[PDB]
Amino acid sequence: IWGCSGKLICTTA
Repeated sequence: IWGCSGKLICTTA
């Protein structure tokens, strides 16, 4: 149970 650099990176351009 993670949001992350590890689970799935937060794509924000």
